[PDB]
Amino acid sequence: MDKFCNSTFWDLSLLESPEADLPLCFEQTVLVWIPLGFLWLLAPWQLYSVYRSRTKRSSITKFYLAKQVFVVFLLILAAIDLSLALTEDTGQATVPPVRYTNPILYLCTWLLVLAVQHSRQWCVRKNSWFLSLFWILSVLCGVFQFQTLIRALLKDSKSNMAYSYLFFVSYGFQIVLLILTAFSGPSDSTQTPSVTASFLSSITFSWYDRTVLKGYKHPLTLEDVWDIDEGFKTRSVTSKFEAAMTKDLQKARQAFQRRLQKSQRTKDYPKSWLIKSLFKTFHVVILKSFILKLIHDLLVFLNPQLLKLLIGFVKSSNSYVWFGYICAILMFAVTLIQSFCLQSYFQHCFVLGMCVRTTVMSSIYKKALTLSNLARKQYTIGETVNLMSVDSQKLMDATNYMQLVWSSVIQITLSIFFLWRELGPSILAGVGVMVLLIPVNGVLATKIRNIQVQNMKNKDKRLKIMNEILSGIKILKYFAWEPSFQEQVQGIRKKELKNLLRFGQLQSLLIFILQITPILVSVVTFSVYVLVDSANVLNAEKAFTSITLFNILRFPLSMLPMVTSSILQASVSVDRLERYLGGDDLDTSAIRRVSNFDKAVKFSEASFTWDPDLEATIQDVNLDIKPGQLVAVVGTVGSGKSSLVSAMLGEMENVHGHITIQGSTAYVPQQSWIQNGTIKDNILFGSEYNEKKYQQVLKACALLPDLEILPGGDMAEIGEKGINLSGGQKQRVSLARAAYQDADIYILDDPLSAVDAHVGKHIFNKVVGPNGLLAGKTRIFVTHGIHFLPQVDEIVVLGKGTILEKGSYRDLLDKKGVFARNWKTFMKHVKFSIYLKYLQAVGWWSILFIILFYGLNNVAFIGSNLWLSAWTSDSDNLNGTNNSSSHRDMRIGVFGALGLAQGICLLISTLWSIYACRNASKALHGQLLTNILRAPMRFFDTTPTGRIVNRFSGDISTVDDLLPQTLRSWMMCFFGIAGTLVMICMATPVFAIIIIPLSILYISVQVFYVATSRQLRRLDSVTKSPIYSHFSETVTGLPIIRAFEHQQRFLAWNEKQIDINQKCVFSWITSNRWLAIRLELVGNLVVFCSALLLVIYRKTLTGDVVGFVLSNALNITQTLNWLVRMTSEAETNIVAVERISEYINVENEAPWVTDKRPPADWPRHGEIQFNNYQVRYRPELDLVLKGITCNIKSGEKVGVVGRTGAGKSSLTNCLFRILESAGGQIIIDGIDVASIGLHDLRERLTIIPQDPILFSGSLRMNLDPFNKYSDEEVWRALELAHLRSFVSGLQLGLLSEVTEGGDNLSIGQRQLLCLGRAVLRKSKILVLDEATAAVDLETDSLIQTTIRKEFSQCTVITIAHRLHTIMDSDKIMVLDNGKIVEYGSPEELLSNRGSFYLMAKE
Ligand SMILES: CC(C)CCC[C@@H](C)[C@H]1CC[C@H]2[C@@H]3CC=C4C[C@@H](OC(=O)CCC(=O)O)CC[C@]4(C)[C@H]3CC[C@]12C
Ligand SMILES: CCCN(CCC)S(=O)(=O)c1ccc(C(=O)O)cc1
Ligand SMILES: CCCN(CCC)S(=O)(=O)c1ccc(C(=O)O)cc1
Repeated sequence: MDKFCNSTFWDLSLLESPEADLPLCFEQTVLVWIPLGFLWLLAPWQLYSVYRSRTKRSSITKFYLAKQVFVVFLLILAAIDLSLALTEDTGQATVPPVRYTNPILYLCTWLLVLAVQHSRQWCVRKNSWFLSLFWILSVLCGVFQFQTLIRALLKDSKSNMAYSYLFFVSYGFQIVLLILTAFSGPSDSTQTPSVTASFLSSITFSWYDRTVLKGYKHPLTLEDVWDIDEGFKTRSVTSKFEAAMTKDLQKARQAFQRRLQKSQRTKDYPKSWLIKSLFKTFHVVILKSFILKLIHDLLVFLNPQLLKLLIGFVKSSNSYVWFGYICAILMFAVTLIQSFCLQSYFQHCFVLGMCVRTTVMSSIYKKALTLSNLARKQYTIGETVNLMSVDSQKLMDATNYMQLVWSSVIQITLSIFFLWRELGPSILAGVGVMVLLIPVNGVLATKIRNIQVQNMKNKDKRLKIMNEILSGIKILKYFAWEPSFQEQVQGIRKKELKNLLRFGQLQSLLIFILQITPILVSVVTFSVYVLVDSANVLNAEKAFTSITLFNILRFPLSMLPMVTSSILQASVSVDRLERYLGGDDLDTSAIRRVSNFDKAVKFSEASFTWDPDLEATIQDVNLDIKPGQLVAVVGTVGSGKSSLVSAMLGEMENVHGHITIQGSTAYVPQQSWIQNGTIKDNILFGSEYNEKKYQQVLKACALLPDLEILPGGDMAEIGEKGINLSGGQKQRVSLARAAYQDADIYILDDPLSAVDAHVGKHIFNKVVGPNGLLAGKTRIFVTHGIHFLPQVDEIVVLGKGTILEKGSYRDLLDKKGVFARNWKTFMKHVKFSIYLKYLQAVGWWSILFIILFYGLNNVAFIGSNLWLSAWTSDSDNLNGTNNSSSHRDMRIGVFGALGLAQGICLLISTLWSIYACRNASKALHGQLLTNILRAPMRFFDTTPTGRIVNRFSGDISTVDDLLPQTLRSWMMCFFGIAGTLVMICMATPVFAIIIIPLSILYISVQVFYVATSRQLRRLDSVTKSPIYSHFSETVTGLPIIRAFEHQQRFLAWNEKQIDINQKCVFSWITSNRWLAIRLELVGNLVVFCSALLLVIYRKTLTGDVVGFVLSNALNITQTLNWLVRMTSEAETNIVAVERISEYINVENEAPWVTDKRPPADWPRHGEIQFNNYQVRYRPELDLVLKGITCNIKSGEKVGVVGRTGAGKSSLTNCLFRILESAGGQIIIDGIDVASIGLHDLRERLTIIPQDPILFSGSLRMNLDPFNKYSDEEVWRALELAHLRSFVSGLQLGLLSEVTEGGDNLSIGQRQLLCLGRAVLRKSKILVLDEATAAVDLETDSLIQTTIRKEFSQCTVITIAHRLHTIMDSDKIMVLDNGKIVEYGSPEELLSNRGSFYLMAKE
């Protein structure tokens, strides 16, 4: 052990000296076999694994050649070393055996290295963990020999120069080899760099650099985010989940069947298989993350020990200089290793969470396409979309939290043990305090969650009322109702503000508890430890290692209740998900899709039922249809024709009797379903584009005139936003899609509901007629009209869920029996300006005082640490300072006082912040709501309603929820950083200089991160939204998809969308880890520079200063990273204030009241005069009304029907001053609208909208929200509207609840209510507007009679497009191209040489 080197093996005497150097024998002994030992103990395994499983990949690039060249240079160097050693035999007496046995080992090990490097070419990771770790170990274990040789040669020791020079060259080449191994290999551009990067890069996430640079120069486009590897793509993980889930689902299903049969001898579903299956399918990543976290946790408790060693070294005045530096270097190395481990664990955990969300969403979709009818009925579209949107996120969060709920326990236990070893059994006081603080955290978390749910509900109701307000802003501005509809939502917002303030107070309390736990624990533990006994003393090692352990334990202590609460929530979410997935699949035994048969349709005594709990809807049926034969099944309402079609599709359950169907089928229902996108893609429906067939199906249907009518043309847009296509157009496009799909059989279910006579007849003749495009294709038609009955070739009559007889129209006219009576019954007819705006909303005094009080908190904290330093120092002297109860009591009291001052200052800061942010949100929403209203109608016409609704929902929610927390967190992080830096610089002022470059470095990283992160965030928001929406689109129209047999196409599309979102979210996760590695390196650099400065100045500052400098420099590693992430979040969610301020500054119309007031009756019950008028719908675009002048007398029923131009509809808009009059004005009995107010004039003028809309709520304020009319007057008003009967049958009174939809307040009721409102307005000027011919004639007759009998004395306008109801007008006005050429009564109009206008009487 010593004879083989001819030198001293171990000698601690050299170490125990100011200039210490390790013995050369041990140095060439152990520091040489350690890297070679690591290499030779694993090289066979790596070589075998690579050579056994390998492809034919092989290339020779610059890197492979360079690494091989340098390794053979190492080979040559070891060879010449051996040559020199053997030659020196005659130089000396007997060379030591080491001098000539090391070169042989180096030769063999470099041959092994050459083989390893060559073998790596087969694999895909060129520089894997083995080689990089070997190089790192070699460099680290050789730096000792390098320094020893250089130190020996330094002191003029001219001995064996050649060997030293050769070792220097070999070490330099090893350094360059490690440098090369760090670099990522050249890329094949067929895989994402995450899988082809070198081990050091994959550890340090430097392979992301390119993307970040790509984000800084130009905005990131969805094509610039690298794809994910095939491991995480939704198809692969979903297949793995299904494989590992089928067995568990079968076991749970059999157990559920056994339980049900035992109970019987709906709330029970096969459960407790989702968690088992997910764990079984992800156990590998679960284990990798668990081991990585365990290593990091065992590695996080080395920093306090190193700090204790450093304090002990500085305290001793005879300590060796060569120490201390070793402690600082070790602290840097441990922090680096721990940061690498932690970030890799985070990447593993987050990617596992994202994969869990992917597999759950994809399994949801795959189940939605085969769910049985009953299970589909048990849910709803909104609820199921919410399930996929929310429960999957809950499961992802639970996955992220499960790997941490155990690491927190390990960290707490180890930290408790180490605190015990430091401070004796007196840490139980700290244990008690910080355990009593845990149920408080749990309770606060639960209360916060409940208040958040209540806030969500209130925000939903506010969104609903806001959307209703914005949809019908037209009539709202017409009737001058803005103050009332503003006050209602103002009250709702006040209630939401109260709830939000409560939530903010609870969050502030929770964060105050988290921030004050370490201070309270420190005070209590130190006080109890000193007071419990006089023997034990508090020195700088115990106190500051204990503070470091308290800081280590603060987070996992406060992250237990949150994780627990989230786990108990995900429990219910998992139960819901596995209740959905466990529902049985739909049955296909009855409906057999036989490949080849006769007539393609056979009803083998089928008996289908909507619900087994009820009587069979249809039973004992028998019908066969020849191929190519049109069948028009008809019957009474509710007979079961729609039920018959559903049974044909197989969307219903049956008791007995199978149905045999052959060939492909197409189907169109009465309720047409339209996907999001283009009309073209709707028509193709995933089939190949064919211009000929496309043109044919446009010609066959009525779509070309509609397409030319459409604004966007063939592409245009439809769905979601769309253009609000009419029902007839939807039916037409669905019929066209069915025709294009060219199936063998067609199932038409009332596709001509909102279709006129001639157009529907043409469509039938050209599509489903004898000469239609589907002559060779059989069709089963459901119809209600009689025009198409003569064209049927096989008509079946359906009654009470049972067919009666078959036949054709010839049978109809021949039998004169059942068919005759049936037919007879049938036809009977950013920049700082935005931050300034938000802060000004907050209030400058409030932010000034918040900043001042947080600064006072940090000053108190620095004072507390200085006092602890002095308290620990007083033990070293022991020259009368101690051994007195007064001194110890004063120390304890002042320490407690400083802790209390810090606590109350921080609490005052946070409470003031909460109140200021609440006030700011209130003011911002008030301003935005006030200014959106009273805005001119042009702004509403241009901007879509969805845009303003999103501005009121999402941006206001951001401003009220995520902006205060982000700004407070930024201030917290920044003042933590400033306190720590000004407390490190208080000991060694030289450190101030190192702030100059470090900050610059930090700044650089931040900039790059921001310039990418924003974009990634945006990309996520752009791609997450479609998935959910598509799910709705594929779950509302499930019968259509099942009929067309296009299931796999929809499944593939959903998988594609999931992958497109997955790549964005994965790139975001990696960007977070990239920034975290960089900034944890910056914080670690801060702690290492501080430790080096403390060691250098060890002869000036005592050990207590080292303790309180390092114990806080160790806490800065994460604060920098979180400061940058909070800066990025503040930049991301400040755009809400930007948009709100953009919408506040919108233009406003004429003011409410312009000083001058009208008399008691502004209309003066008299005439009106139109002077020279020059008015356009929007300014300087195109004048509409030009060169018109007229005078309408009192009580005149003046009607105007000009032409098809917009000039017909302009007058009303010009009568309420909605359109500003550029030329002339309007005189009404000497009263000019120009020189008078606006809202007062609109309030006392009436108008019937052409498209009236309803306001949600009651019926009293939907009629008169101002409540300025007595209930008797309102009742009389409905009495002339004869709506008294409807409300009397409904909830009696004026305050009956009303809502949208046809359930309540049907179209006739709506028209009656509008007429009543108009007649009770009681203004002498009446303006009408009619645009729809679908209104019932009785309603028109009654409103005309009541107008003529009540409003005859009042002037009326009657803007009516129809001609058959205007001859009764007293006067008729005609306006052409914006000009009037005639004036007089209808008799005078027809007196002009005979029908000179409105000639067309039909
Ligand atoms: C992305 C989601 C998970 C939001 C995460 C919130 C964190 C980014 C915020 C919330 C609480 C903040 C922490 C709360 C307390 C502090 C104490 C601070 O150290 C001190 O100030 C000493 C204690 C004292 O001053 O009394 C270091 C920053 C830190 C960890 C803050 C860093 C940023 C945190 C973790
Ligand atoms: C929602 C997860 C909660 N966590 C558990 C992770 C295993 S977490 O520890 O608090 C954390 C850490 C780091 C980041 C980040 O870098 O964005 C986010 C969250
Ligand atoms: C949400 C905050 C996340 N951080 C805490 C900052 C105070 S963190 O630095 O990223 C971190 C650190 C350590 C552990 C662990 O030990 O499990 C987890 C997360």
